[PDB]
Amino acid sequence: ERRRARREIRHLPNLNREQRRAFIRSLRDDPSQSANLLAEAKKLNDAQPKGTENLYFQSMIDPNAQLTTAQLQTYGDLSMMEIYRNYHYAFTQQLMGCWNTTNYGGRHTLDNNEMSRIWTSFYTQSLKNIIDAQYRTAEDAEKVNINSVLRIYRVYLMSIITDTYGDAPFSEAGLGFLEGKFNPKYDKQEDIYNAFFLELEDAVNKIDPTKDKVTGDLIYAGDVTKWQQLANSLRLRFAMRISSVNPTKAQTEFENALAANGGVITDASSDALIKYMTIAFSFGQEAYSDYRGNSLSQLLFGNDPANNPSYLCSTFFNQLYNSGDPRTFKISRCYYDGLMSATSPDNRVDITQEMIEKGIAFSPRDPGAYSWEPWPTGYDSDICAELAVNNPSVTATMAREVEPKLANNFLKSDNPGVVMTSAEVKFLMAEATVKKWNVGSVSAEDLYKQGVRAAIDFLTDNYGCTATTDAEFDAFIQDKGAFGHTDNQKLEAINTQAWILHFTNPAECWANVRRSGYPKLKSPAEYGFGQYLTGGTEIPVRLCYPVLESSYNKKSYNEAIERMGGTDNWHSLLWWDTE
Amino acid sequence: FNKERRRARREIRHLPNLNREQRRAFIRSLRDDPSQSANLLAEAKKLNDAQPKGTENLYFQSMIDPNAQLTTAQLQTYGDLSMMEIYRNYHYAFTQQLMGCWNTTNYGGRHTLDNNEMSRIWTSFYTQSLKNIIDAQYRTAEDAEKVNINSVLRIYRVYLMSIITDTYGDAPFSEAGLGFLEGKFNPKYDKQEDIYNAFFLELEDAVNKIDPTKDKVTGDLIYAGDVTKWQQLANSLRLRFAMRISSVNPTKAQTEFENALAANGGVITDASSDALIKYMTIAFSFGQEAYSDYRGNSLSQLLFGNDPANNPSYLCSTFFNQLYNSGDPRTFKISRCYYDGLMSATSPDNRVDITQEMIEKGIAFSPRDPGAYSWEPWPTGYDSDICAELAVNNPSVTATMAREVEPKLANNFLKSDNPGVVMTSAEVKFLMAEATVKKWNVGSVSAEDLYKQGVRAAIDFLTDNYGCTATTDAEFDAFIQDKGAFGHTDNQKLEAINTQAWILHFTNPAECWANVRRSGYPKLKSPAEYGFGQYLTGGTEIPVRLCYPVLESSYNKKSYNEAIERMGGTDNWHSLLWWDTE
Repeated sequence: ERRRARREIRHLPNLNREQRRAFIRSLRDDPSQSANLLAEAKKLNDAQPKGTENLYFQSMIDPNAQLTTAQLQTYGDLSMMEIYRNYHYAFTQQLMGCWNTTNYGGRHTLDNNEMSRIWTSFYTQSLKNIIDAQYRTAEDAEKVNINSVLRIYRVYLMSIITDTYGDAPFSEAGLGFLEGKFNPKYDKQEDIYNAFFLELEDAVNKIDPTKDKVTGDLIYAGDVTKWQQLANSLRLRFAMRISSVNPTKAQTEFENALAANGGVITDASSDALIKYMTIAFSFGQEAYSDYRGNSLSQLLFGNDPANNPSYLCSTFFNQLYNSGDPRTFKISRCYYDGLMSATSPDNRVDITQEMIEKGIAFSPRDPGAYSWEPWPTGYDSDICAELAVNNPSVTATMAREVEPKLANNFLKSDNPGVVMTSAEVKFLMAEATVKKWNVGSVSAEDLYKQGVRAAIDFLTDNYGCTATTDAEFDAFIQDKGAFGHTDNQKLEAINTQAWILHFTNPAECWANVRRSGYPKLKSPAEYGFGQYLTGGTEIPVRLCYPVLESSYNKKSYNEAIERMGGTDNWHSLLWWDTE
Repeated sequence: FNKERRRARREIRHLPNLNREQRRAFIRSLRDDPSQSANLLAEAKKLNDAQPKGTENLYFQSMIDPNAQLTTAQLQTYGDLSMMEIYRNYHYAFTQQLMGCWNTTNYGGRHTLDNNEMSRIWTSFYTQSLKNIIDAQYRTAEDAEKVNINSVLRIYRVYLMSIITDTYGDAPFSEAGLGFLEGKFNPKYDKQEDIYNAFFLELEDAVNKIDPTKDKVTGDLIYAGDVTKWQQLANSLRLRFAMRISSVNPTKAQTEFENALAANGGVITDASSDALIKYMTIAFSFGQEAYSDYRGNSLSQLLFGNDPANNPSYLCSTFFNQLYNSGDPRTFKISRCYYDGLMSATSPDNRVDITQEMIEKGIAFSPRDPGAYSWEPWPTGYDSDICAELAVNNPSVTATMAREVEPKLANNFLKSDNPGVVMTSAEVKFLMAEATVKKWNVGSVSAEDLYKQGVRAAIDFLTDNYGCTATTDAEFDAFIQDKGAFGHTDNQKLEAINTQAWILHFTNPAECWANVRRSGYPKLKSPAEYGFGQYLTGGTEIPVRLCYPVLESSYNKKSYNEAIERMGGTDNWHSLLWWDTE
């Protein structure tokens, strides 16, 4: 029955290759559905008469160009990036004060449309296109590289979805075009993570530099050996992610990845960074269909950049400042923005050094706080007094300017899109070593210090920040940057430093904070804003599914929320988030 | 040709990093506004500097070619599920063809201003198809080996822009799509009068530039690339727009109309040249993936409904009574009364047709007055023998009909593979009939014969494209000789013509609303006159346009302010469009 059905599907004249491969894979995965799958395939065949402009001969965007589009969308999609400014950067307590960040994430405002942005953007565009391109190139010896790269990036995009929402479509995602199935079930997160390891393992073993050239790669320019390092490093990320919920599997998967073909990312020259270019910052209509620039950087600059810049949260600024971290004023500056352009961070007046010379206190925003509440004590700026002689609109008394802001280096359209770094690999190795897994002979303390060093150099290499010297590094690492002398101290140190590193990777930052428990963040209620937390006191640990799904993918959604006790609650812990 | 302009053009032709469509756009902007030469030159240099190695980012991998951009634009026209909501929400209520469905009554039927619902054509076209078409047009412009795809793109650009301006009025056109091309994300809103001037010029030039010995058009879902039929479409659009402006500028309208009839290729004279976008059968879904799938007719999906059991497409009384009371043979081709208790959620299968039962028992049909919900007012029902027998074997079936006595849109119009109507030969006949009544020099056929030909073509249009039962010659003759007749005075003839065009445009809600507004026919009354005045939060008169997205006020403020100043300082959906005059 199964073999008869496969032959008939191979011989349907009007299916395209990705449709055929999808049906054949579904036959393998679920042989009982042979009769059903065969009938759906015939229906699809009958509906697609010859010479299909009306389908596929149009926007015959090839698999490599889907890779390009998917990489661009990851940080280039201006509608999707709103989720990070609204929610993630507040939940990780790194930014606070901008109206958007304080209102939504800082004060626990449930807003289903704002929460839906990752779901909507990926399942309508890049994850759907990657899945179609993966099936187009599947089981084809002459395309194993583009196929493997697509499989790796499919896993990466899916990891953002499941780490945001929990159970979600994966195995059945994208099957409307491929099989006429528009109502995908939500795979269990545990099964999704199982599939991650299997996919990454297989992709690593199918890559073969003698086969097809990967032409649309904005991360590694087609270097498939680096793609194996990325895949194996992602296995380490996902192995560490499940280390609380399934310690035994976690250790096995972590050790398997270290021994796999290609190795992992051991050095910054194999960092996985999406390349973006310089385009104008616009919030007009046409900008929402241009993914060529980093739109996260655009948003952190702001649609209201003079009055709602990216102010830093006190949790993050004080960690940096009070520890003597050399990145404190690489990541943040105090600026007077009275002469700043409306569309770019030009003509800002850096008052950071003046504040330091005069001993003025920096006033970062507590979780829950707006820039105007509490209103900070300022000071008289000599720099701005001198500016005011030829620029009469300039004031010389600073007020909210003493609230640290994201530095200009992180407000550039050509800022990279961070996927994964060697610094993270070090931190994952350091934590695997503290947990006593078999990961080599290198000590956890040497790996930690290598990670901190890599994370500092990361800002110098990719964002133009001032270098840190060996002596500056040694002063920091030998004092408040030190590793610690208990296991809990060492885990705190490692994951407090990963948190700093992941500032430019908000999806991973939020995942590792929730997974590791570090740093130990307090609810805005503890800072006095508890009366404002309409969506509950505790910092949300996931986001809710779109209302759309509850009405138009009802059976699948109902299955998912019944696994959580019958409700879709953003205080409900994800499967891998355990004590 | 002015000193600053020519110096700037030369420097731009020399900038090494602009691609071809970017260079052509800057050149065209210099022609259109020579005073901006210094500005344009500076934005060109900025753009050049930002594109050093570029290529892959720019275009060179994701290179959807110009023919594919045509296909995508045609698919989006009716396949974009988010955009099609605007027609069910507003147009079909404003034209009083559908009423009763919650969406149609709440938004259009009760004049609810909702920015997000009004924005859908604006956002869909300016982020996707109009932007893509403009970029493809510039990429193929002034190139002798691509004059056919270029001319087709210019024609479809005009068509998409005509939907936008007939919806919102003044709108970006000449400066639209220049974010990628020039770094210009703040386009001015061209005056509608100027937009319509550019329509006639563009369509004329496109018709004259087409040359069958040059490039093959390969992604065309309307005519499979037949460039002579594209000329007929372009010339028929010239007739449409000529008649559109026949009240505001009668002299230009007459000249443009007569010119189009004599242009190369002629107009659409026969149904075999009807301009119809081909859609395929896909499943009806409102899930995530369905919103990026343009292969099916999403208007038909919406008229079936996201809530099809409780909110199907109920007919408005103005439309149903026009059909029923005139003896129109299409009355029960366009509408039926259906019991939907056993109907699937994703397809109109297994409906119980109770129309004949209602007629045999003398049950009054209860179509929805403007303003009414299916449940308000509640209709007079009856005991169905058909459903009583069904209910013995299916306890979920009701034997008592209630809102089932309200006529619904027939299944023929609820199919994924319904065509996307751009323009028909039947409309050309109605335009010819009206141009003859106005005494223009358009041929030797009498206005009455042209009218009768339009009515015949509009009826056969349903047979040919929607599988409706054919109408016989005898049925046609009985209709046309009685209540379907042409009339004796000019006003009677204009009323008959545009009342019949209104019926024809049922499956073309953009054109339907435009011609109702332009012609004044049929004479529609506000929902206030049917007793729903207290619900008309957006004002008592039927809106005559839709408002701009509010975010244009934040991110395109200068241009938006210029446009609303021409309406007195406010974005007024009671403010008549330039071509809508007494």
